[PDB]
Amino acid sequence: LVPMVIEQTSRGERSFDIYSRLLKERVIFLTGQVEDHMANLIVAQMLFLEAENPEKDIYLYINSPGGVITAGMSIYDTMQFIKPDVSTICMGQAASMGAFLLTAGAKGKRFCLPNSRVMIHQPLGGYQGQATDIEIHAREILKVKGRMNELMALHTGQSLEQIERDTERDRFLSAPEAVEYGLVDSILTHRN
Amino acid sequence: LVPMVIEQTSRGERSFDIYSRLLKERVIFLTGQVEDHMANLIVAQMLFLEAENPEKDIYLYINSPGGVITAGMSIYDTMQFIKPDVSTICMGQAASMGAFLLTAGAKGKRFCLPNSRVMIHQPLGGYQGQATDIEIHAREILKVKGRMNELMALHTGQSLEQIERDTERDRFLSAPEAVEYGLVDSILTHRN
Amino acid sequence: LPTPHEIRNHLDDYVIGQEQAKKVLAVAVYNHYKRLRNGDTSNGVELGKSNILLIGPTGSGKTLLAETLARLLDVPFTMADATTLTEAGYVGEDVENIIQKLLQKSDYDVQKAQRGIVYIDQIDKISRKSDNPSITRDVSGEGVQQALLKLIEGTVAAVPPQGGRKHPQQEFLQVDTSKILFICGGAFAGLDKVISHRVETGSGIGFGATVKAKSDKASEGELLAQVEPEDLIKFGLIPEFIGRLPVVATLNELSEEALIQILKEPKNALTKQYQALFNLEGVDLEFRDEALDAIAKKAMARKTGARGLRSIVEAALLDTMYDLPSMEDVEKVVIDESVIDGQSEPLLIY
Amino acid sequence: CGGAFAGLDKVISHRVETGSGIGFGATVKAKSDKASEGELLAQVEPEDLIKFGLIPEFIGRLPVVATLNELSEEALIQILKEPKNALTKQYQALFNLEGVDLEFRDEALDAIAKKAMARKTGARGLRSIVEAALLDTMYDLPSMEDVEKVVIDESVIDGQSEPLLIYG
Amino acid sequence: LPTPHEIRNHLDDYVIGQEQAKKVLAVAVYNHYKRLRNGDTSNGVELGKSNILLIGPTGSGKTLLAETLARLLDVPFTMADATTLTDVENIIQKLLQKSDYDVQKAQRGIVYIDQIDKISRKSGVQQALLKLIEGTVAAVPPQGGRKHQEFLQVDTSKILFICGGAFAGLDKVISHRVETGSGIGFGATVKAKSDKASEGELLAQVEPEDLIKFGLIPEFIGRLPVVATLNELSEEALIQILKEPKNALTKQYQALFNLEGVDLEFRDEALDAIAKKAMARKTGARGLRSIVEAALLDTMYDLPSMEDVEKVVIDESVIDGQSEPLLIY
Ligand SMILES: Nc1ncnc2c1ncn2[C@@H]1O[C@H](COP(=O)(O)OP(=O)(O)OP(O)(O)=S)[C@@H](O)[C@H]1O
Ligand SMILES: Nc1ncnc2c1ncn2[C@@H]1O[C@H](COP(=O)(O)OP(=O)(O)O)[C@@H](O)[C@H]1O
Repeated sequence: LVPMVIEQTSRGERSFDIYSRLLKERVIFLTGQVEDHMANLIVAQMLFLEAENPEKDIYLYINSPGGVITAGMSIYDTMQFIKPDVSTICMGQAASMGAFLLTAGAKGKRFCLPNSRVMIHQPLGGYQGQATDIEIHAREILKVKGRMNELMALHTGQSLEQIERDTERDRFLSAPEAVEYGLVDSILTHRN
Repeated sequence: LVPMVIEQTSRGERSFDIYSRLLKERVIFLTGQVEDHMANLIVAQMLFLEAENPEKDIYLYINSPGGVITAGMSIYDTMQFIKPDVSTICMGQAASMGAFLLTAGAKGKRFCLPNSRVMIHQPLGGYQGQATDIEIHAREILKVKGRMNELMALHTGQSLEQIERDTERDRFLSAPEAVEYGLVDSILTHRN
Repeated sequence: LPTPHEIRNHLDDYVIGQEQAKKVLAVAVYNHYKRLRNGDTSNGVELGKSNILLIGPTGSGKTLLAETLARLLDVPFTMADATTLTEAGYVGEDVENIIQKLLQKSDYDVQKAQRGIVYIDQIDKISRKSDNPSITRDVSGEGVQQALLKLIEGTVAAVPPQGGRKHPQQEFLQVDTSKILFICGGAFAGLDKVISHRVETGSGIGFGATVKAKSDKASEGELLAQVEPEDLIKFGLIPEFIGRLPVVATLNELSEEALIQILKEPKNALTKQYQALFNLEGVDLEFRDEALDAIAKKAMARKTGARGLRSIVEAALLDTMYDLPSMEDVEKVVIDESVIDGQSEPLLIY
Repeated sequence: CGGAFAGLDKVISHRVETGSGIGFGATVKAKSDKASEGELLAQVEPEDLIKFGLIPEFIGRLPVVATLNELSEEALIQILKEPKNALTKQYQALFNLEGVDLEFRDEALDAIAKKAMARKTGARGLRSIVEAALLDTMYDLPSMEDVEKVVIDESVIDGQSEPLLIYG
Repeated sequence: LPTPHEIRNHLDDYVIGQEQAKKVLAVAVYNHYKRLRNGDTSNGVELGKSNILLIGPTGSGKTLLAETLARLLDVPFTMADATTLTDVENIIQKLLQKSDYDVQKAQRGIVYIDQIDKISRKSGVQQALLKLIEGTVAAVPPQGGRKHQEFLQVDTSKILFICGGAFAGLDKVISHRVETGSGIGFGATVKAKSDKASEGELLAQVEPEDLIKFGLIPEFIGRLPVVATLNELSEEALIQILKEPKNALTKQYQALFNLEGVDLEFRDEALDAIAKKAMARKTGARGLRSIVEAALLDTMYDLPSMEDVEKVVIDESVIDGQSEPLLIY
C-alpha cells in the first residue's frame, strides 16, 4: 500500500502519492533489484526533471542489493549525459551495481549514511552450450569487467590495478572507509 | 481492504484512507517483516513530515517480527539525523531489528504497552562457496554484531559487556523488565 | 497631426529594444486621432476601430508604454485591471467601474472621455478555466469576457457624474463607448509551450527533442511573432473576444544589455536623476561598466528585475548621500562593482 | 432576443437523428453524413431548446425564430465590395482625404477569404488580416509625398511582396 | 538647509532605535527642499517625485516622527486622515488655516497622512489623490464665508506628502515571495519556527510589486518610489520610554501619589520583565497601560484605607503578581 498526502497550493488542494510528492522535489527512489523494468522507469523520471528545470540538483536515494548490469549502465550514461548534478545517497546497502551508480554521482555531492554498507565484486554470468559459444560470452563478460573497473577508478580516483585486486572477491566497505577510498565525499550524520 | 474516512475542513470535506489520515497527524505504521520496500517507504514519510513541521514530535508504532538488518539500519540513521524527536511504541512484538528501532527513539519519549513483548538475538546469516569467501562474509557480519551492540549500550545505557552476554541467544523481555533495563522510559497503561 | 515617424522617435527615447510594437501602435493611435478629428461625414461613414492587443513578458515595460505615451499625449489615460471584475452582480466588481474611473481623468467631460485611451493588465488571468464537473459557470473565467464584448464594441451606460454630493442630484450621464479605444494586454503563462507543439518541432522531455537549455541564454520572443488567433482558443479565449482585438503586439523581451541602455539613454534614467541631484552640490556622479554589470545580475536574480533597479541603486548610495553634505571639497564620486555587492565603499575624490 | 448559441448543433443532431439500437434486430439508419450546420439549424424546434437549458415558458413568449446560415468564402468577397460600410470602402475614404487612391484586386480578396476561415473568427476577424498587410505602408504613408495610388496584390497578403505605390 | 548629521542629533532626543529610518527621511527631506529651491532648468529634467511612505507596525511611533519633524520645522503642519472617504480639499484647507492664508509658506509645508491602508482596494478615493500628488488646484473657501461665493486655488505639485498607514497581513504576502520554495530531502535545509519570518529583516527586502498584491494601485505607488522600514520596538526602547520621556507613565503615576503624600519607585529589575510582557501582547507602547495598571489595581484599591505608608517600593516580583509590593513606613 502507498499512503496519500495533500499538498496545499494557491489554486487549491491536490492529492498526491508519497512517491509522486517527492518526485516533484527532484527526488527519485531506487529500491529492490535492478531490472529492465525498474531501470526504464527511473530514466523517464530523470528526463522529466530535466525539462522542468535543468539547473536544480537531483537527489537519488539508493537502497538495493544490486541486479542486472545492462539495466544499470543505462542509468549511468543518463546521469553523465544530462546537465544537472545527480546527487547520490546510500541507504541501507549498495551492492556491485548500486555502488557503481553511487560513485558515478557528481563530485562533492555524494553521501553515505553512518551505518550504510557497500559491497563490490566482479560481474557474474554463465553459459551452457558448445565450446565455441562459451568463448564468445566469456570474452564479452571480460570486457565488461575491464570496463567497470576503468569507470570505477575514474570517479574514485584510485588506480586501475588497485580496483582489479579489490574486485576479485566480495569486499565490504563501511561508511568511513568509503570516504578514505574516494567513493564518497562526506557523511550526513546530523542536520546543520 | 482499507476503509475510507471523511475529514472535515474549512474548505470542504475530503475523503482519506485510514493510513493517510493518521499520516497527517505525524503517525507512521511499521507492520510486518522489515524489507527493502517497506523500509524505503517509511523513510519518505519521515522526510515528508520534517518539511511540514520540524518542531513537532513524530510517533512511530512498531508491530513486526523483524527482518533484514540493512533495511532497518537505514531507518535508524534517519531518526538520528532529523531534528524532531521520534517517539517509538511497541505493539504486539518487537524482534531484534524492531527492538533496535524501538530503543533508538528519543530519550524520554519511548513507551511499551503493558502486554507487549520484545525479543533480541544476534544477527543471522549464511554463505556457500569457497573458504576465502566465507571468511570475508564472517568478518562482515561480525562487525555488524559489534556495531549493533555498541549502539544498544549507547541508548540503553548498559555496558557493552552486558549486551554481549545477553545477545548471545534469544532473550525475551516483558514490558516491566524493559524499563528496568533502560530500553524504554514508561508504560502507557491508561490515558490520563 | 502627429506623424508616426515623429511619435515613434519620441517613444524611442522612453522605450529600448522594442521596434515592432512601436510601428503597430503608431498606426493605430494616428488613425484614432484622425478618426476622431476628421468628421468622417463622407460617402464612407462609421469607420471601424482597430483595438490593440498587447502581449509580452512580465515587467517588459507595457505600463510605461501606455503611461509614457500618455505623458506626451494630451488625451487622458487610465490604468484599470481585469482580475477585480466579476460578472452578473457578484461580490468582486461591476464592469461599469471602469467607466467612472475614466471620468476623473477627464474632469467629468464626456467629450474628453471619447478622446482618451484605456489600458488593462493581467488579461490572461481571466482565461477560460476548463474543469467540467466543478461549476460549469466560471465567474472568473469565460463569463467576464462575455460582458466585455458589448463594452468594447460600443454602448452607452449610465454613470453618476462625480458620484453626487447627496441624493439631491439623482442623475446620470450618457457616455458613448464606440469611439473609445481599448488596449487589453497581459503576460500569458504557458503560451510558449502551446505554439512550440504546433509550429516548430517535436520538442519536449526526450533526448533528441530540443531541451530548454536556453532558459535565459536566448529569448522566447521570436516564437510569439508567429502567434495567431487559433492558438489563443486553446488558451481559453473565446473567438468572439479575439475578433474584437484584431491587432497584436509581440514585445519579445528585455535583455541584460538593455538594462544598461535604460540607465544611460532614456531621459528619465536613474543615472540622470541622481546626476542632477549631485550636480547642484558641485559634485559629479560617475558610473562604471563593471558597476552596471553587477546591478544586472542582482536584478535578474530577483523577480521583476526591471522594477527592482531603484532598490539596488538606492541602497548603494544611501550611505554616501548621508555623508555628502557633511563632506566638503569633494567634487567627484566613483562607484565600483564591489560596492554594489556591499563589500566595498565608494571612492571619493577631493 | 438573439445571441449566438454554442453547441446547439450537437443537441439538434441528437434529436434530428432518428436513433437506432446497436443490436442485430434493431435497424440502423445512415444519416448526418455531413454536418450541414446551416441546413441543420433550420430543423430546430422548441423541444430541443428545453434540453439546452431554456424554459418552455420563455420560448412560448417567442413564437417566431430565425436561423442564420454561416458565411462562406464567397460570401466574404461580396461583403467587401457591395456594402457601403465595407472595410474596403473605409480605407478608400481614409486615403481619399490624404490625396491618395486605394484599390482592391480580386486576387487579393480571394486569399483573405481563405485566411479568414483559417482563424475561425468570421467577418469580425477580417480586420486582423487587412491591418497586418497595410502596417508597413501606413507607417511611412503620411511622411511620403507625391503618391497618388496604392494597389494591394495577392502576394502582399502572403508577405512575399509589398503593395505597389504609384507616384504622381 | 539642515544636513542629515545635524538633523539626526535633534531627532535623536525624541527618536530611539530607528537610526536607519532617519537616513531615509534626512536624504528625502533635503532632496525635496532643494528640488523646490533649484532652478529646475538643468539637464536632469522631469525629476521623479520624491515621496516617502512609512511602514507602520502597530504602535510603532509613526506619529512621533511626524510631530518631531513638524515641531522642528518652522513650516506649517497638518494631521490629516483617510476617514473622510470623499472632500479632500478640506485637508488642504487645514494647512492654510495654520499657515494663516499664505500660499508661499504653505508650498514649503509637508503633510502626513495616517491610516492610508484604510482606503486600500477592499470593496476608489485613491484615484482622487493621484491628481493631487501629481499636482492640481482645489477650490478652498477662504474663511468659510459670512453668508451666501469664491474659492482660492492653491497649487499642489510641489508640496510633499507623507502617506503611511499600519498595514495588516503584509508580512504574510512577503513570506510567500521570499520563501522561494521548501525542500524535503536530506541536503535541502528546513526552516525552523521563525528564523527570517520576524518583522525585522523582512521589510528591508520589500519592493513596489509586493504592495500591488495588497491592493494598492501602481499609479499611487509610482508617485512614492522611496520607502523606509520602521522597527517595531525593542527591550531597550521600552526601558528608555518609561524613564527618559517626561510624560512616561512611571512619572505620571508617581505624580498621582505626590499629592497624596506618597512616593513610588520602579527599579530597573522590574522594567526588563515588563518589556518581555509588552512584546508578548504585540500592541506596542499603547498596550503598556494594561500591565502597569493590573499590578497597581490591588495596591490602589486598598491604598486609601492604609495609613502611615510614607513610601511604596515596587519589586520585580510585583510585576509577576506572586508577591505584593512592600510598604515603607
Ligand atoms: N523600455 C524601458 N525603458 C526603461 N525602463 C523600462 C523599460 N521597460 C521596462 N522598464 C522598467 O520596468 C518597470 C516596470 O514596467 P511595466 O510597464 O510596469 O512592466 P510590466 O510588464 O507592464 O509589468 P506588469 O505587466 O504591469 S505586472 C518600469 O518601472 C521600468 O523601471
Ligand atoms: N521611539 C519612541 N519614543 C517615544 N515614544 C514613542 C516611540 N515610539 C512610540 N512611541 C509612543 O507611541 C505613541 C504613538 O503610537 P503610534 O505608532 O502612532 O500608533 P499607531 O501605530 O496605531 O498609529 C506615542 O504616544 C508615543 O509616545
